[PDB]
Amino acid sequence: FVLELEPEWTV
Amino acid sequence: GSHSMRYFFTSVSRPGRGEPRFIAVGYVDDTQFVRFDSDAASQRMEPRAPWIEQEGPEYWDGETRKVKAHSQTHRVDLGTLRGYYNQSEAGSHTVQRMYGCDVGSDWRFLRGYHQYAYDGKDYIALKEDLRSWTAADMAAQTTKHKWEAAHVAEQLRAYLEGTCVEWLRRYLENGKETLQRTDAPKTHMTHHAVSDHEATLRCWALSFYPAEITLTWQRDGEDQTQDTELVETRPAGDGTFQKWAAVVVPSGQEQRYTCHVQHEGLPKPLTLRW
Amino acid sequence: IQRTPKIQVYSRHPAENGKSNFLNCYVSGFHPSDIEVDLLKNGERIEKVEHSDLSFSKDWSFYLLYYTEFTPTEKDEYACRVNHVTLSQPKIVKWDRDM
Repeated sequence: FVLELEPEWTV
Repeated sequence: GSHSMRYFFTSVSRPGRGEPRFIAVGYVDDTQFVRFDSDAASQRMEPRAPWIEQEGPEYWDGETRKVKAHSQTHRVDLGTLRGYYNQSEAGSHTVQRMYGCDVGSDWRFLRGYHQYAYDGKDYIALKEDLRSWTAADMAAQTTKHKWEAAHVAEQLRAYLEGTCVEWLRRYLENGKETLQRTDAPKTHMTHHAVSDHEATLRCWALSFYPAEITLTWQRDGEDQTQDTELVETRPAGDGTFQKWAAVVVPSGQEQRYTCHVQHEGLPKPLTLRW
Repeated sequence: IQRTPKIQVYSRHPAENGKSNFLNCYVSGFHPSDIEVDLLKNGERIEKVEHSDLSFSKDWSFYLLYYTEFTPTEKDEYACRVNHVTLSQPKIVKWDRDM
């Protein structure tokens, strides 16, 4: 079950 | 024993044309169970173990959606990192991400992790407390400040301590037949004569699961590391693993030497002797 | 950061001449990920070869398993051929039953 990666979490 | 769920993501920029090559793999312990490859035709998260196939269309839609979101995040990141490091648009570069949770023998949360690399070097990693960041350089410091302001650690911690472990437990039950089974190493020793005065003893561990294993040589009951070779543990290709350890010995003195095998599947360690 | 691949070539099951088996080439410890791996029978490239999905270790270095069905014999020689940016010449590792 993959993380819900929020769009703001770019480097 | 302990268990883990880990995901590995690699994005490689393709400067001449198009989006990065993106490959995602999911593991429970040493068993791959899902994959995504941007070069593949399906454009779906795909099963790679029988026990995950029972998950319904909603699971596969959800995992496909999230893994695509990962790829787009990495696409943006590659552009940002090129700028941070003052690199041209000509070279190919690499982003790698790994995260996951470990649970103990009681299946309760043991630790979580989330690590990120640019061009094969540490960039930013979540610390053991899941509340702070290790930034390797000033570029990653900028990222750290951004992620602190956005409260990334708190939301990652919720996944790593909660969601990750819950789904790990689920997979361990559904895949019980293979995931909760230990395969003890099948062991033997071979003998190879170099000259009249020198011989190599090789101690073999085959067909074992999980991958964690220890092979050690002793001479007259004392550990020997000199004149030994230990190969990296390697996949057999059927889900099990292989390893060997060898020692060079004076011809005729083979009986002095013993190989010792330690593995989860072995209640007591094995001893082998020529 | 450029790391040269380690190579092991080996069989899935204990090798017996005239009996079907699987030939493996495990490549690890390399960076970047772009790599060319061929399995050879008597110097000639084997065609049906598959490989695992790219993954990596704690130190970020990549690993891949390349594999194909094969029947060893006494006459036939098998090998793995690897090219990578870190290598000036292709690296050829011959298969031996005892390793």
